[PDB]
Amino acid sequence: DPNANPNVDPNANPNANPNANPNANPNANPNANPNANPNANPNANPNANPNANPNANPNANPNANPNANPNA
Amino acid sequence: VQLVESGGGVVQPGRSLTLSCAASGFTFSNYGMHWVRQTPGKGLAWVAIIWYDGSKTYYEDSVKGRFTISRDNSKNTLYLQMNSLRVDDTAVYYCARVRHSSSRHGSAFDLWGQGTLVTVSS
Amino acid sequence: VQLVESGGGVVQPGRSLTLSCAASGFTFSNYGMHWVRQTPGKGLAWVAIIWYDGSKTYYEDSVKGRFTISRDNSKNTLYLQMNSLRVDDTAVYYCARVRHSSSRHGSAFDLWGQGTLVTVSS
Amino acid sequence: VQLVESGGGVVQPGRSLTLSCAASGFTFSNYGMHWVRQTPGKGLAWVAIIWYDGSKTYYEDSVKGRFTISRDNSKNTLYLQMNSLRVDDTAVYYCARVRHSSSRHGSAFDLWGQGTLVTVSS
Amino acid sequence: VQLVESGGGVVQPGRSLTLSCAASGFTFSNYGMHWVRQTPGKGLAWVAIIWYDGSKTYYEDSVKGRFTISRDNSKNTLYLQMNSLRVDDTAVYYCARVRHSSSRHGSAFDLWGQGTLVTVSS
Amino acid sequence: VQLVESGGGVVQPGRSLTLSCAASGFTFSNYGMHWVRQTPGKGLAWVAIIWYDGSKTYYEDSVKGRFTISRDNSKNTLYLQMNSLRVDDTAVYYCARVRHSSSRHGSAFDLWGQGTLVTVSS
Amino acid sequence: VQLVESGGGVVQPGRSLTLSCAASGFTFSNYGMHWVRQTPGKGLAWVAIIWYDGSKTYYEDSVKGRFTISRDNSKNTLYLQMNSLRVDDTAVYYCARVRHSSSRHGSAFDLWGQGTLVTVSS
Amino acid sequence: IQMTQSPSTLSASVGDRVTITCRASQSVSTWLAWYQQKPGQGPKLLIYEASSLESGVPSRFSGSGSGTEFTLTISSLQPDDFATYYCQQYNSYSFWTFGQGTKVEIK
Amino acid sequence: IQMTQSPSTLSASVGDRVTITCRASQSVSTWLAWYQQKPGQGPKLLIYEASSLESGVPSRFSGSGSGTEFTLTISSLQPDDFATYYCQQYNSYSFWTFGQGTKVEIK
Amino acid sequence: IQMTQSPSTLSASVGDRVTITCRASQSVSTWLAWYQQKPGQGPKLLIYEASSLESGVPSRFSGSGSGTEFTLTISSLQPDDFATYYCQQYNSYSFWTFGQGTKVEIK
Amino acid sequence: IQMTQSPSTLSASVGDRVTITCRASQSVSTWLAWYQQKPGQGPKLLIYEASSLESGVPSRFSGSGSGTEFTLTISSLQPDDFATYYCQQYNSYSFWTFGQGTKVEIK
Amino acid sequence: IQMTQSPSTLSASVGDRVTITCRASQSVSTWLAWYQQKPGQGPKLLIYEASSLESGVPSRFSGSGSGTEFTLTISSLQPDDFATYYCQQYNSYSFWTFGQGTKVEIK
Amino acid sequence: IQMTQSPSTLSASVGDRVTITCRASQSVSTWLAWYQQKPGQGPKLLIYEASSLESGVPSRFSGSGSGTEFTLTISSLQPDDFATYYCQQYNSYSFWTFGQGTKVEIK
Amino acid sequence: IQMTQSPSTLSASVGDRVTITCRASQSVSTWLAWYQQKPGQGPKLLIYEASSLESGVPSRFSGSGSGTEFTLTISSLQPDDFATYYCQQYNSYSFWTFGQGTKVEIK
Repeated sequence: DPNANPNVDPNANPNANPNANPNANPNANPNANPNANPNANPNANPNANPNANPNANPNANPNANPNANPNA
Repeated sequence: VQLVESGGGVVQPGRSLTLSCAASGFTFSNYGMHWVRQTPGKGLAWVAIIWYDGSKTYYEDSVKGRFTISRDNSKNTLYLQMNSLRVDDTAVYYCARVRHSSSRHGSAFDLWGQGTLVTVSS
Repeated sequence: VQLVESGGGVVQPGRSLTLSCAASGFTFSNYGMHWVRQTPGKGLAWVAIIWYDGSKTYYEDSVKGRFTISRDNSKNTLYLQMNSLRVDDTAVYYCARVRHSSSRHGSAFDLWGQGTLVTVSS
Repeated sequence: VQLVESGGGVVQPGRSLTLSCAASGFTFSNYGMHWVRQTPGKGLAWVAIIWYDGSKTYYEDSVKGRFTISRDNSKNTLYLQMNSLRVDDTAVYYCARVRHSSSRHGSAFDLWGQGTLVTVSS
Repeated sequence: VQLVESGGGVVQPGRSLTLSCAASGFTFSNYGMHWVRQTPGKGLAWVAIIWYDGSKTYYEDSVKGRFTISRDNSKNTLYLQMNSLRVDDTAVYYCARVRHSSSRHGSAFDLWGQGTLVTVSS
Repeated sequence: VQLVESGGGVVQPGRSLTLSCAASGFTFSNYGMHWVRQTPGKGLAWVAIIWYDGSKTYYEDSVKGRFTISRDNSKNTLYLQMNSLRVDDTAVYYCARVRHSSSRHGSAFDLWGQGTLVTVSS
Repeated sequence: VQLVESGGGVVQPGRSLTLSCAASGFTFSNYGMHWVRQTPGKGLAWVAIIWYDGSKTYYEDSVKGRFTISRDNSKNTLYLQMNSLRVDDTAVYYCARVRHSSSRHGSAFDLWGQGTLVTVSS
Repeated sequence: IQMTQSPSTLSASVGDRVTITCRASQSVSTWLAWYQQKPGQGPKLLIYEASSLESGVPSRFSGSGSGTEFTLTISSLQPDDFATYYCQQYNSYSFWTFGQGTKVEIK
Repeated sequence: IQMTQSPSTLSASVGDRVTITCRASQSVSTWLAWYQQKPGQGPKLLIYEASSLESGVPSRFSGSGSGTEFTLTISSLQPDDFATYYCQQYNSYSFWTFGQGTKVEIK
Repeated sequence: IQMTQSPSTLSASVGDRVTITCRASQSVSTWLAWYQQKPGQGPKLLIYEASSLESGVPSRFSGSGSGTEFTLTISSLQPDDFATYYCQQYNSYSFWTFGQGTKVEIK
Repeated sequence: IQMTQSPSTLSASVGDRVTITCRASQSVSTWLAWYQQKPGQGPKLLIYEASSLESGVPSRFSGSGSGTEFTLTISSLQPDDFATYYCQQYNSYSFWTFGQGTKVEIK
Repeated sequence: IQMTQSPSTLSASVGDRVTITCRASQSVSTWLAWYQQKPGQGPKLLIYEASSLESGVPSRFSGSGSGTEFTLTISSLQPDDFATYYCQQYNSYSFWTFGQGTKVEIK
Repeated sequence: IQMTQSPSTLSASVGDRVTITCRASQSVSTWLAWYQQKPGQGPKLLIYEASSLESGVPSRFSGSGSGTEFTLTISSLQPDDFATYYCQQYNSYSFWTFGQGTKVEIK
Repeated sequence: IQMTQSPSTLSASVGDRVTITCRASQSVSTWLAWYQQKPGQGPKLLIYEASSLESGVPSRFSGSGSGTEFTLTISSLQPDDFATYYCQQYNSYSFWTFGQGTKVEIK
């Protein structure tokens, strides 16, 4: 039937269509998403981070520390 | 499952007025909705339809290019932004929810709102 | 409401030429389209029809197997690619839009483009 | 790969029971999963669905509002909180995984769990 | 491990009151701490946070600019100093220790003090 | 809570000019800030973004490789080092602060500076 | 911008080989990268993808469980650790950078390396 | 697709039998709906597809028909059935239209 | 859709040809799947889309049909093929529903 | 994403009603913000996410819309509110872009 | 993010089964914790990440759920489990908020 | 999705017009890319989304088509444009597959 | 983080190529180190940060990986390199945990 | 931490504007310094902490930057400012390193 209304059938089902592919969509956008929240993340780990550099900090203030114990 | 609208009032002809529709009690982001008038002295009349995503919209032949319909799925709202009103738009605007149907043809309007009166006069 | 064709020119017989057709001023994703040729000395002649999605296509018996019609709803364009052009295909190609009809039988062609001249000669 | 449930037992009518479903051997955060009942004397019956993210759920018409399906991608588990249990709900519950499909239409349930028995009686 | 508060009492509105929170039995200089209110007739409410060093600090939006939280890692002690106390701010104040989490996203409040009562009245 | 820039002036094309932006009244190290132009005869145009740490920077496609935005949380100061200036870049440059959002999708620019005028001419 | 691999050579069947892919001239931690073979006498074939974090990964159906791809954003490298090589795996392996797209459907591979020849024979 | 509902006014007593006729200018197959709108409120669905009933409505309401002739039957009129009833069609390629509506009045 | 499978129970021997017929009350296109459930276990997918074979299934199992008539054919019955077979559908706008299930027993 | 606003210049009087239309060349979902830049000053945020009001903004301002059509409505124009209004979009994977700006002038 | 718990009061006897449900107005993923505040004392953590058990808490307590629906289940109520149970959420960019809490009383 | 290109090898002279046809087994919408691999080098993007040009590519190259028919047209073949062109598809739920590729040889 | 290695025992001869696989129960980014403990002595660092080489270690040893999959590859096994190799992780907020050790044996 | 300075030689005249760029192979936060060594003398500090000015230096010298990109800006070149400028970094756990040094000559 070449002659059949090729328009959209406006009276269609506009609902949610429960049978849609619920999988992961492996072809997506794997990039940086530049419009992402550029803020401080208040819920970050406020603890001590035990696995931190326990070394000597070779670049530290080698000066005289003028505010030191001036007593015996 | 409650549907309430807002944004009514009385405005002079030629002005722009925006209606709203609040949805609660059901997953609003799963249903395509309608806007329907009820002009006293006449029956109901369809106005616009939104296709569950904002992808497709359709309007009555007498409001094309003046009435725009859009929905916010995050806030569970509908908006029928009306531009360049006439006296013929004096009516009560309802929201309508299209019932779930196991076909490709849609269903009747199952849940109706209460309606906001929009009057255009000089 | 504007529908513009492009991509015309002059090619040798046996070559391949593709055409373009841009739609503007109306939602292109909601209309099926036709391509109609105009050979000087003859009347309008149908070529191909696209079913609003690319899902269904139909061709004239004279160009079956050599003509491809396809649409890109994201850019509001039509593509009629001509392969193995012959001298008899020298005509002006128009885009036609099927008007909305409240039935299942379709309707006439509402909007026509200005057309582009495609000639084949040695 | 494997898919094993737990949390079954016998509870009195009206009590609340939580089921679990641990998935191993595959990337669990990639598949939308289902819960399926098996009442003896009747074929399998579908119960709920989880949309690979927890964003979308759809329930059987007889368990809407009494069953809550939710998933945790970090610990590779599923949960189906069952509230207001009745004597009818005595059936074996299965987990199902939706097969990868190269379309927009989903696929069948390929990987099924061994099932847990839930009994409601007085 | 023991965590006890102190410094509460009764003050007139508009005055300033300071609370102290002595931590004992654990390495205090390793934990980020909080302050939590418990108004009778309401649930627990979060007030402030201190980031294990004094480096970072966040407050509830209703106490910004009136409450100051600071810690003294050498004495194992917290301090929430109240300025311009109002009638609203009458509640019981608890210190909360953030649980160790093997990730970057913090954890819940495990070790809670016995709390102190702060009364603002005329 | 104020945000003021400096460093503007008149420089010849090809010369390098550096801008600064001092933030006061709020914790500057918690916010990712933007630089925005306002060319007379045009609307506002985005320039660069700094990601609250200096870890990530994105630029408008017309300034890549000539503009370097860097921040200093210790002194509460932004920098936009502009290299190889051309006559196009004559515009007023604004600082912008990104609003806190309870999500991962960012937010609009609430705090805007007063603008420093940069003129590039011979 | 530049994208150069290494780690090629000749190994016997059953042995393991690890390839590397150093990225220079662009920010590597923002792009999801691919690995593509090219067997002589056949066309290109996709192998694996890495999701800009290492969080998500996908492989060709014939290399699942034998090829493991992982990236090191701190040094701008890729690593396709090939285990249990076969005579089939004789090919040239390219890196690919996924072009930025203002959508959620990804884009094509815009930056390709020069490839390393991997030969498996005895 | 223009719809007409007859009779415009149907006066009946409690416990009587109510029949409402809806006619279409063009065939609407079995796609049709019946509504009820009490004054000052919003209409409520009663019948969809011209034969099936909405969940939650009493089994008192009934209707059937196909093509261009439709009927809505109330077995026994109840004190809360006095309202205006509207006829709606949604054909395949046709838009949604409503009739003028008939009102039920106490006899 | 209501899926009814016939015959309810069919007897067969080793190497005999077995055909199971599944019918749907509404058209389901080619969206249909078959399952095998040995007693005391969880059912295993055999055929998806009513024609394709799931990876790992033996070539004995086959299926064909479209619309409302579907069949499963086992060319040569085996001692491990004696189990209950189910017919599932997943239409475009309809939820998943399962059939009654036919049991293949030893003659 | 090309962003345009209409009308470019909107004459209005004190106490009148004002609506400004912002159109996006692509779908920006609900990510859109409205600004206000009096001459010689820096723009001040008024509406974020196309509906919510920034703290300190008077209740007169309101906005609505989604997809590609957004409007900003001033219920009662004050002598304060005569300034240039800008429309910004920040989509998911798109960068920040601004409209041309409509100028509200005294009538 | 507003967290509400139902039921607010839950009568139960010794050896019974108790479920307390916490609902979040916005998705809080798996970030949720349950507390127990006997009167006159300070609340003690019971469950973190909505599933795990804090060290020293008896195995009776358990929790499940994700997204916006959560549930704390006690397999066997003990004489010293009669106290107010609270709900907390600590999302990515959301601050810490507590529910109103439910009180368990003797029956 | 299996992608095939025709003709496998075509000879063209300098300044001639060249068309290469890529055919998809199933509809790939408009997601498609054309590459170019000179011998011994790495393939370079030419056209993405089946119509748009990659930045830096001369306006000489052009591509058109949607559904299952795609073509790449070189308006005026240059001495530099003699290489093998590959066709790639990346549908939404499909993986990336490349055509065999056509070699453009000097006449 | 529970750290596992594979294979538990590896037989190889002089001049062969040896790969030892270390797999993490949780993501450890690139923080990982490989040791070598000859019997009766103390383990010696070979690779730190899972890719770099400790000073003085012969260039034979190399490693790669990130996340949860790590490998140690020896291009030429010498008579020196017959000893047990351990995998250590030191994540950001995690403590130090070691693998069970794979012993390279003469063949 | 490899430090590089560009451009190596910068010809300029009296009263011109000179900018010297210093780039660090890794992030050195704001710890950076600039020196000036006239031929035959010992270098003297100009800028410390990458922004501050040493006591007694003319106000012409200025610098800015943080992370990996640092620049030194001379507002008005003077006849005693033609000397070699060096870039030094002293990060937290990194040692002191110097750049190659740029020489500003007379145009």
